[PDB]
Amino acid sequence: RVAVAFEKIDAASNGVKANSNNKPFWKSGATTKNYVAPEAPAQSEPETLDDAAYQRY
Amino acid sequence: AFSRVVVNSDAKAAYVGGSDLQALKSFIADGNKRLDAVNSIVSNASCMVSDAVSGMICENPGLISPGGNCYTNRRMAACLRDGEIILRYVSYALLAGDASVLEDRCLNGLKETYIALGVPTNSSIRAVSIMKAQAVAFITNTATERKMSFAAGDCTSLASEVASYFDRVGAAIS
Amino acid sequence: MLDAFSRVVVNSDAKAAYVGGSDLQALKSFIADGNKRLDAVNSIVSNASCMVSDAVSGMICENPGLISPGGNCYTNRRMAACLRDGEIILRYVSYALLAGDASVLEDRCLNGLKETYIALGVPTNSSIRAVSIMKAQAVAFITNTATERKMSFAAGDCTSLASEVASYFDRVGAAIS
Amino acid sequence: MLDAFSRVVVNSDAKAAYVGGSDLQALKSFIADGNKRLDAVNSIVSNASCMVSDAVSGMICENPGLISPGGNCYTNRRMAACLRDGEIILRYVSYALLAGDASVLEDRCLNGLKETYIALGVPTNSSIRAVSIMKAQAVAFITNTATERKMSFAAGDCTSLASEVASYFDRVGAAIS
Amino acid sequence: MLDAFSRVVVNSDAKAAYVGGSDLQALKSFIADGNKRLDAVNSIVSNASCMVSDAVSGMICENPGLISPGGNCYTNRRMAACLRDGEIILRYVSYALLAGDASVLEDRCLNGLKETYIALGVPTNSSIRAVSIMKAQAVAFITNTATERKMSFAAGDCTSLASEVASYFDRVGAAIS
Amino acid sequence: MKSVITTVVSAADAAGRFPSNSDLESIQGNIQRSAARLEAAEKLAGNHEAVVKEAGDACFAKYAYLKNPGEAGENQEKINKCYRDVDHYMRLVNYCLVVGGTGPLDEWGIAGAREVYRTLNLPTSAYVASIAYTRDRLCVPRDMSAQAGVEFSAYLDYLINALS
Amino acid sequence: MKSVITTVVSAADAAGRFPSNSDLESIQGNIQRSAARLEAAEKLAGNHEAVVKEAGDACFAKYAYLKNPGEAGENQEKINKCYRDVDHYMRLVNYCLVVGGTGPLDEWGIAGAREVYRTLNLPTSAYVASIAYTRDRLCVPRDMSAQAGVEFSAYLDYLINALS
Amino acid sequence: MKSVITTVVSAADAAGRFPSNSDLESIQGNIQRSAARLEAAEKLAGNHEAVVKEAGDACFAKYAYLKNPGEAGENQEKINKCYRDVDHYMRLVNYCLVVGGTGPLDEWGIAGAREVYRTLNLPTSAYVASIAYTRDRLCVPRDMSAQAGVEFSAYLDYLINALS
Amino acid sequence: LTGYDSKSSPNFPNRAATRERRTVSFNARVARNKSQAKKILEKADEFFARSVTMQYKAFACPNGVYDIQCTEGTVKGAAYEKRAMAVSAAFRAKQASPAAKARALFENRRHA
Ligand SMILES: C=CC1=C(C)[C@@H](Cc2[nH]c(/C=C3N=C(/C=C4\NC(=O)[C@H](C)[C@H]4CC)C(C)=C\3CCC(=O)O)c(CCC(=O)O)c2C)NC1=O
Ligand SMILES: C=CC1=C(C)[C@@H](Cc2[nH]c(/C=C3N=C(/C=C4\NC(=O)[C@H](C)[C@H]4CC)C(C)=C\3CCC(=O)O)c(CCC(=O)O)c2C)NC1=O
Ligand SMILES: C=CC1=C(C)[C@@H](Cc2[nH]c(/C=C3N=C(/C=C4\NC(=O)[C@H](C)[C@H]4CC)C(C)=C\3CCC(=O)O)c(CCC(=O)O)c2C)NC1=O
Ligand SMILES: C=CC1=C(C)[C@@H](Cc2[nH]c(/C=C3N=C(/C=C4\NC(=O)[C@H](C)[C@H]4CC)C(C)=C\3CCC(=O)O)c(CCC(=O)O)c2C)NC1=O
Ligand SMILES: C=CC1=C(C)[C@@H](Cc2[nH]c(/C=C3N=C(/C=C4\NC(=O)[C@H](C)[C@H]4CC)C(C)=C\3CCC(=O)O)c(CCC(=O)O)c2C)NC1=O
Ligand SMILES: C=CC1=C(C)[C@@H](Cc2[nH]c(/C=C3N=C(/C=C4\NC(=O)[C@H](C)[C@H]4CC)C(C)=C\3CCC(=O)O)c(CCC(=O)O)c2C)NC1=O
Ligand SMILES: C=CC1=C(C)[C@@H](Cc2[nH]c(/C=C3N=C(/C=C4\NC(=O)[C@H](C)[C@H]4CC)C(C)=C\3CCC(=O)O)c(CCC(=O)O)c2C)NC1=O
Ligand SMILES: C=CC1=C(C)[C@@H](Cc2[nH]c(/C=C3N=C(/C=C4\NC(=O)[C@H](C)[C@H]4CC)C(C)=C\3CCC(=O)O)c(CCC(=O)O)c2C)NC1=O
Ligand SMILES: C=CC1=C(C)[C@@H](Cc2[nH]c(/C=C3N=C(/C=C4\NC(=O)[C@H](C)[C@H]4CC)C(C)=C\3CCC(=O)O)c(CCC(=O)O)c2C)NC1=O
Ligand SMILES: C=CC1=C(C)[C@@H](Cc2[nH]c(/C=C3N=C(/C=C4\NC(=O)[C@H](C)[C@H]4CC)C(C)=C\3CCC(=O)O)c(CCC(=O)O)c2C)NC1=O
Ligand SMILES: C=CC1=C(C)[C@@H](Cc2[nH]c(/C=C3N=C(/C=C4\NC(=O)[C@H](C)[C@H]4CC)C(C)=C\3CCC(=O)O)c(CCC(=O)O)c2C)NC1=O
Ligand SMILES: C=CC1=C(C)[C@@H](Cc2[nH]c(/C=C3N=C(/C=C4\NC(=O)[C@H](C)[C@H]4CC)C(C)=C\3CCC(=O)O)c(CCC(=O)O)c2C)NC1=O
Ligand SMILES: C=CC1=C(C)[C@@H](Cc2[nH]c(/C=C3N=C(/C=C4\NC(=O)[C@H](C)[C@H]4CC)C(C)=C\3CCC(=O)O)c(CCC(=O)O)c2C)NC1=O
Ligand SMILES: C=CC1=C(C)[C@@H](Cc2[nH]c(/C=C3N=C(/C=C4\NC(=O)[C@H](C)[C@H]4CC)C(C)=C\3CCC(=O)O)c(CCC(=O)O)c2C)NC1=O
Repeated sequence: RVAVAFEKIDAASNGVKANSNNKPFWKSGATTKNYVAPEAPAQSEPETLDDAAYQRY
Repeated sequence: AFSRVVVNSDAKAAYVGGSDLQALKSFIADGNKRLDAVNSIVSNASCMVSDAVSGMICENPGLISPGGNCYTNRRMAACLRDGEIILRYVSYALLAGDASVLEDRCLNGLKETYIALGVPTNSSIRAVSIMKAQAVAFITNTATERKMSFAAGDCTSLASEVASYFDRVGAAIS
Repeated sequence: MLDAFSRVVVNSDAKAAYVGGSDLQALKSFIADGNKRLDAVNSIVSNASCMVSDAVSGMICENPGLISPGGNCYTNRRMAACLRDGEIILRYVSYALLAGDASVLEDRCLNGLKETYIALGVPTNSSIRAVSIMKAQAVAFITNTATERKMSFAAGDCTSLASEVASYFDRVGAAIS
Repeated sequence: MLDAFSRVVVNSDAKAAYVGGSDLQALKSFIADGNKRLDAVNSIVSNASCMVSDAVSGMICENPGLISPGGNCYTNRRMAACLRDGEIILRYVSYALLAGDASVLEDRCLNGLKETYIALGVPTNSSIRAVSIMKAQAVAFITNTATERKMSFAAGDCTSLASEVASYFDRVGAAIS
Repeated sequence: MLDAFSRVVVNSDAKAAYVGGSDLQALKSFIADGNKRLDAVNSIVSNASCMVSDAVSGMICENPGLISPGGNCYTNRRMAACLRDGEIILRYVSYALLAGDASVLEDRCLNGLKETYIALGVPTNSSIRAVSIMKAQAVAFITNTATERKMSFAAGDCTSLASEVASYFDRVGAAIS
Repeated sequence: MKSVITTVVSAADAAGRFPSNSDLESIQGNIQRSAARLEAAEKLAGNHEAVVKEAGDACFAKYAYLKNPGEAGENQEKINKCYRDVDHYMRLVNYCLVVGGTGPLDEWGIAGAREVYRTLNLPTSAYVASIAYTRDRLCVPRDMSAQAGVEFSAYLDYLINALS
Repeated sequence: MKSVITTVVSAADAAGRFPSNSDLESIQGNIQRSAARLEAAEKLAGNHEAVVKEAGDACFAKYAYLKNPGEAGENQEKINKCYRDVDHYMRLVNYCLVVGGTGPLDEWGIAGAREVYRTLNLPTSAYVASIAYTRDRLCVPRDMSAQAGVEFSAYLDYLINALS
Repeated sequence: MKSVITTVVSAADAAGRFPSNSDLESIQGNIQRSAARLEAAEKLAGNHEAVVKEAGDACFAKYAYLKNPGEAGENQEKINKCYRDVDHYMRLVNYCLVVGGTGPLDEWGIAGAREVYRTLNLPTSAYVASIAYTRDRLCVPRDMSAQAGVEFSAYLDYLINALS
Repeated sequence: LTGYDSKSSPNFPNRAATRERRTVSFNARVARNKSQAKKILEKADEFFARSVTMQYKAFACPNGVYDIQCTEGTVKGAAYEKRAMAVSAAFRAKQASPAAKARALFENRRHA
């Protein structure tokens, strides 16, 4: 017997399968109310303040 | 222009019985050797895709760091799913003796999809090349930790054939 | 209480016979792969807090009605005590692995656990889901099989230990079910 | 067992004295407002099929972990047992409101119910909420203050009865706690 | 009530997952060794009446105080019950070997058996002696090592069932402790 | 459960007797069917989300009144609970193939379904419309083996007879 | 619950005594303070959704680095959890105004919140930066009285000096 | 302090018995790591002066917002303090891997550590980026043998399972 | 509604007569279905009595080393007599006066 078969095949890694993007519609949906994150503004990184000496002022 | 199993959404099984295998085994030259080379891969299909994508991490540990692609355990499992599907069509391509279904259904557009999702192509070229170097040793039975029980003879013709299929995968995402 | 080396003695005291070649060679096979054993308990203690931090988050992500009021992980004090309940039962498995015998967890940890979880209103099936992930987290570490993190050992097989802790995590689970 | 008439009889028998004409004035208003109480038991029992239905389905939508697997309302055998667990409770409240006394549920329903739910592992935080939902549906039915259905009554106010069934649905929730 | 086939769907119901091909291969190996199991159950039930006659009469001969006046097997009344207290155990053990899971005797034989013997004063050294004897006999019949009873089977290995039935008898001894 | 092992061990227990010779011929018949039944459980375990998607909306195509105000498919989230309600019944058919008997259906899916579906006003005729579609949309060599499609269809008629 | 009524009966219970009139002075202080404390809670019950959205926007404005991967704001489902984590505080701040004491706060939200935030790598520096924005831009004559703007704002910085 | 010797010498006195022959078996196990662990102590003691830089620079790559004004690394002199800070933790792994236990760490490094970090607002998740970088750096062929790679890498994993 | 009616379960406690029955049948009918939760909450609080006596010994053994506070022995075998005196008196305190029974209970529910 040779017995090929074409079927949808996936794997997992310790808590979750691979096809969890396109879940069936009854499996997910309407669990909680949804927030929206605001725009976090990205500023530059600074320098220092040495002097261990202005820090009490 | 893909292959003779053109059938889409009707049953999907298509086994071959015993006497029709005798019409097939007396129709392929080294058809006994070709069936043992497929069965030396598909018995070891779980360990092949596990050692490949861990050895990809063992040479490139930047994909487990946040920002890397194989963070967020679904995406590691999606890389394990894509490692299986690259193996299962090449294990079909050794069986059929052609890369026509492989180049049309599996490798077609694989360069454009992986750059669409931000998949690193150079790491996946390393992932197929580990899967190339394993299946050479499985077919010629120079696999270290596990040796199969085959009949006597050589299989260096089929081992050069299966490296040609794995170089087509490395060409299609280069 | 008693390890495996003193389990073979207390089974022999009813026999009232000395210990000889009838029962020693399993303990010889204990020692001769004894370097494998404490090589395996290293890769549980080294990453134990990440296991339960993933086990209880994996518990709530499957059943999100545990953080809703009425679920037993609603309060922060309901969720802080969920870690320390889910840390002691992992700690007692690490004693059974090191000592070889499961005599330590069956009485100091599990005697009276089924009666307390249904006294405090702790859901039983939610904990059994959490300890089963810790069963899966262990055997991916004894044998270097986990995806995101691996470590380098001496080349060999360790399936006797990976089948042993799988026998150690369901005797926890059968004590609660 | 003991209705409102035989409630003052056993209270007068501690004194072993004749029930006079100075203490039946609390009973004669209870007769004179008796036609309101028959008018109100009919308000509850005419739509009890939807009071129990809406209570359990409301208990589930706040705490969804009762239908996640292993839950106490998971299979159809657990759910159909809950929908009779929840309407036998309403069967004795409607008994107690008609008799004008609490002697028919504190001795035939709740005497022995606290130890039953901790035997079966039933959570109490869910079983409280299904009772307190049915409380708020009854006072919306004793007074004609419901949203979807209104009934035909005479003019007047029955806040003495609406405060009485609130005093019967909370001795439930305190006994099972 | 729960065989080896239904423990897999009990385990996979807590995950709410379909039984994949990963777990069916351990369950296909149960079927593939299915004729060795029926070749092993028959090796115990065919000479079962001699096993419990050997274990009770072997226990009393290494402890002659068990029939001395003040012992637990003094009259004929205490001896006829000892012969069936032991053969009720061995009957329920073979149910757990025929099914593949200990969920028959831990639910119909061993629960409450600990509290039953301490009221009667049945000695605990002798209850686990006779099941340490019947453990030695049952591993002597499934593998052909019985000295005067050579049943003929095919050639092969039965060390796997030599660990399965030998885990049940020291699980009874952990229960009547 | 009800299977071949639980049945012969119960009638052994309900008669106070050891496993006899007739108690082992029955489990011999479990060996002669497991290799023709576990591949029906294999196919259903990997193809469930496509067979529940098309069997779920075969009832909404048949009974289109359910998407009305006041009905059982009022809003979208009650439609998604129905797909969850149907993906349980295919999961229990998968468990009856693995155990061998019809225990997982008439103890987790059938027992108490009359009291539940009368109380919450759910029509059982739309359940059996979603299960009769799966039993008919099935080819014997294409979807399964020749005798695996006899096992799988023998449990899809246990649901339809139990909900009618 | 640590309310003023409980603290004066717990010391009354421990001394084996009756309710003395020394505790009755403290109950008189409630009904003077209760009117200037409940309308801080009544205005919070009608403004909670508009204040909890406006709070978390300064959480991500002061620390915009949380949108990076590996942090606690990389995907949408836990930024949704961030608003739920901070709504639960500003409900327990509403609950403790009605009681009058700090009872619900230090028992439900606070006790056990240290050893789970560093466990799941959540900083408290962004937690205290959420309510300090809420506690500042609120004009004491414009929204409520000059007394509720003192008493309610005395509850919000109770979190900050218990978390830091 | 914790070691192989002082742990097992305690139960001799705390149970009131002599030195046994089982505790004599325990120091024999300390001989098998005495020429197997102490090679890592002399390794890093001549190696810290270049790895205090590359593991001190390791965390600020992960967390560039510490050098931002306002927070705990707002000036240069704070970062002068910050490099001295991380030169106390693996200053103790030279003290821990010379003794045989976690003695210099469980009594000098973690005791009171979570309480001086909540009050002084030091983010504990940057120490997870500081010395666990050396865990992802360690080369068993080049730097030192796999006996340090199982023991120096173990003592680090004690610390990340302590500062979290 | 579930069925044609909703009668109470026969597994509910206090369901039989107990009016003019024998002593053997009186006691069998008052403890009908109450025996389970009495033994559930008997192993519950005994596990609580076993759990907090562990959580305070962690201070007695800080970071896995024993202090001078444990010290159950000073001479050869100086814990064997301490073994008996601690467990024989624990039975002596379980045969106390019936006045000291609830005096122990209500005062433990005072200081804690
Ligand atoms: C809802 C959210 C959600 C999750 C958090 C995960 C949770 C999760 N992880 C694993 C499974 C695992 N979890 C871990 C744990 C870890 N991996 C590591 O290497 C670290 C040390 C540690 C995280 C810090 C490991 C090692 C495995 C096994 C390997 C693997 O499956 O990837 C499993 C087991 C699958 C089962 O239930 O049988 C689950 C549920 N899945 C989810 O759906
Ligand atoms: C090198 C180390 C070093 C420091 C870190 C500072 C610390 C510091 N700050 C102030 C100074 C002060 N500190 C406060 C108090 C505060 N204001 C607030 O709003 C906050 C909540 C809180 C600080 C967190 C006030 C009000 C003053 C006085 C006003 C001022 O001088 O700015 C003082 C008093 C000056 C003195 O000592 O005589 C000191 C010592 N000084 C040092 O030598
Ligand atoms: C788990 C169990 C399981 C099943 C029962 C089937 C059910 C099934 N069949 C088809 C799919 C199909 N089904 C048929 C049906 C038939 N072909 C014929 O010649 C006959 C007339 C008829 C069998 C009686 C055909 C022709 C297709 C291909 C697409 C279509 O026409 O629907 C599909 C759509 C996906 C696909 O194309 O594979 C599904 C879910 N599939 C499964 O996975
Ligand atoms: C490999 C490619 C392939 C084939 C060559 C055919 C197989 C095939 N078989 C037979 C020949 C036959 N076919 C049958 C038919 C049957 N035998 C039985 O025992 C059953 C009852 C029944 C269905 C299987 C019989 C009886 C013969 C004649 C004897 C024989 O040669 O087997 C013939 C005609 C004569 C011949 O050429 O041999 C062909 C063309 N099918 C294929 O797929
Ligand atoms: C952590 C770092 C890490 C790695 C870098 C890789 C190590 C690794 N091993 C192999 C190589 C191989 N891998 C296998 C696979 C297997 N052998 C078996 O017996 C099993 C059936 C199966 C899973 C274990 C085989 C058969 C070879 C070829 C034999 C060999 O070269 O050792 C290869 C491919 C050959 C090459 O090009 O170098 C690599 C990269 N694995 C790791 O873990
Ligand atoms: C049979 C059809 C089939 C293919 C032609 C290929 C192509 C392919 N890759 C992915 C999708 C993916 N593929 C990977 C895989 C990888 N990324 C890495 O970092 C590694 C190098 C590598 C694994 C070894 C990842 C991580 C995703 C998910 C990407 C994402 O979710 O953003 C998807 C899912 C997206 C979709 O359905 O639209 C598909 C179809 N895989 C298939 O299943
Ligand atoms: C000797 C061994 C030993 C144990 C086994 C545990 C057992 C245990 N658990 C809790 C107590 C608890 N344990 C949990 C834990 C959980 N509840 C759930 O819903 C989840 C399944 C799980 C978290 C994952 C919770 C929520 C409490 C309640 C704490 C409380 O009353 O506030 C208590 C004391 C009561 C209390 O904390 O108030 C004890 C002794 N402790 C021990 O000392
Ligand atoms: C998540 C799911 C979800 C629901 C299904 C509803 C269910 C629901 N309805 C009511 C509340 C009520 N339920 C009823 C019951 C009925 N009304 C009628 O006219 C009929 C006769 C009968 C059911 C058909 C009545 C009369 C009220 C009071 C009026 C009202 O507040 O709507 C309550 C009580 C609120 C409380 O806890 O105080 C709940 C939970 N709410 C939810 O959150
Ligand atoms: C056997 C069947 C049977 C019944 C159904 C009741 C029917 C009933 N209700 C009332 C009569 C009444 N019923 C009510 C009650 C109410 N009015 C409201 O608006 C409130 C919603 C509700 C409070 C519970 C009031 C206020 C009266 C007027 C008389 C009175 O107050 O005593 C009367 C006396 C006057 C009359 O005949 O109209 C009767 C017979 N009695 C019965 O014997
Ligand atoms: C002084 C009294 C005395 C006895 C009566 C015997 C009884 C006896 N036999 C065995 C040991 C055994 N007993 C049997 C039982 C039997 N063998 C058969 O062939 C029959 C079918 C069946 C008896 C009717 C078997 C099969 C073994 C193990 C192997 C063997 O000896 O044959 C043991 C276990 C030894 C142990 O404790 O570990 C004992 C106590 N021994 C004694 O010391
Ligand atoms: C209804 C009643 C019923 C039975 C009694 C058994 C009878 C039975 N046993 C075996 C078959 C067997 N039985 C054994 C068992 C053993 N052999 C040993 O050497 C060990 C001492 C012993 C372990 C217990 C083995 C090893 C085989 C052959 C299986 C194999 O070799 O793979 C077979 C298949 C091979 C054959 O005999 O043709 C059958 C039918 N089956 C049944 O259906
Ligand atoms: C493990 C076994 C198991 C099952 C078989 C189901 C059975 C089941 N379904 C529902 C619940 C439901 N079932 C449906 C299903 C349907 N309504 C329709 O329009 C169609 C007739 C049909 C699907 C096509 C709907 C819509 C609900 C929600 C009804 C409600 O609660 O208002 C409930 C109530 C609890 C809940 O809401 O989940 C239960 C026990 N659930 C289980 O746990
Ligand atoms: C009873 C009161 C009560 C609380 C106070 C919270 C406390 C709390 N928060 C989280 C969980 C969380 N809390 C946050 C919140 C934040 N992270 C950030 O980026 C910001 C600093 C902040 C939002 C402003 C996030 C992102 C998680 C998810 C972390 C995780 O699950 O891994 C969890 C884990 C369980 C869950 O995710 O639901 C708990 C118990 N929950 C409660 O039930
Ligand atoms: C005279 C008064 C009286 C009652 C109140 C019930 C009380 C009761 N409930 C159950 C039994 C039960 N009761 C419930 C009910 C619930 N569980 C939940 O999750 C919810 C909180 C709640 C309903 C919404 C459930 C789920 C069972 C389980 C049935 C089972 O175990 O299969 C049982 C045991 C089964 C039986 O004996 O039939 C009893 C006696 N019976 C009575 O005779």
